[PDB]
Amino acid sequence: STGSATTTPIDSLDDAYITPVQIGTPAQTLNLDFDTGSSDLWVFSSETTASEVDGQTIYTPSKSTTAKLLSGATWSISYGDGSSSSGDVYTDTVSVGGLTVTGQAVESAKKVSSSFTEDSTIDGLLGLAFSTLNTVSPTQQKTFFDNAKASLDSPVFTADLGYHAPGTYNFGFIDTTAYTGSITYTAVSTKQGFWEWTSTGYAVGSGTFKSTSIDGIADTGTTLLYLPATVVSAYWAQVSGAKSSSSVGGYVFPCSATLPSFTFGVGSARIVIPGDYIDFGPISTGSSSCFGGIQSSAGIGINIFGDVALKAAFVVFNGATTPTLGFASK
Repeated sequence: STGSATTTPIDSLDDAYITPVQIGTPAQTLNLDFDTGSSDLWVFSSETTASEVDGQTIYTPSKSTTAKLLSGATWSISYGDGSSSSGDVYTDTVSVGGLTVTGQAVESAKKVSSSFTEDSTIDGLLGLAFSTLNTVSPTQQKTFFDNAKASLDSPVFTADLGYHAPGTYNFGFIDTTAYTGSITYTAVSTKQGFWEWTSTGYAVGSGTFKSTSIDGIADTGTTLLYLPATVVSAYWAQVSGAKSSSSVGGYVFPCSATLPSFTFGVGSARIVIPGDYIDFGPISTGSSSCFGGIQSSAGIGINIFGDVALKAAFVVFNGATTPTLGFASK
């Protein structure tokens, strides 16, 4: 089997991407944030504290003839921004782009933090990291991909995120028309539960390539590109007036700037992030200070190849017995 679904930016900055997901019988379609950096499929639901729901579409298990309470199971998760959610668990039928999994754990939120409530466009998350990170207790649950894998034509999914435009998540096949040149594959460590890999270096603008190993995660659920302070300083030094602002919480730059590109290495191959991808717009409405899309990972504990990086590539998440990652230009 295969599946193919379009993923759409939630706003004009590509702060996140939403993908429609069918849950239950009859189908209830929710728009979920596909997150290769976590491993829980959780939704706003009829059980979510009413004051914490503001415009989201909810899953109502009592209206699904295939929903079953997973008795005793609870979940609770925190994210990279200090946002969180928790609740109980159902199993139900879940379909993405024509690919159906029966008995998928659907984690129903009883509580969500303000950041989730405030974002009307995201109805929940669909985790695509390794199932070892799944938070369901006392019986850990599998991701949608893990459940689908054996049935897929090939045990892979691909992320093809757009810049200020829709893109695609495919399951079970590689669309050879969706990228240019060849796909370069690189080793993955699953030891921390992430799609963790090692970039071979970087360049800033038309500058020379610096060969240096940068361990990090391929994370569709993080907006920005988080890299070591040395690398990030080298980038922003090429932008007149750019500075790190403790008050704002990262590098800012004059909105009048033209940003240089940023290149990262995948083995001997190179992925070029155009400068425009690195602009996250005014820090507050009407400001002439703009927020940077490349930020320091210092104090996170890991480097994160988030949407800024991934959207410059066609990315293969190869879930074969020994997982790997593939990157192609597009």
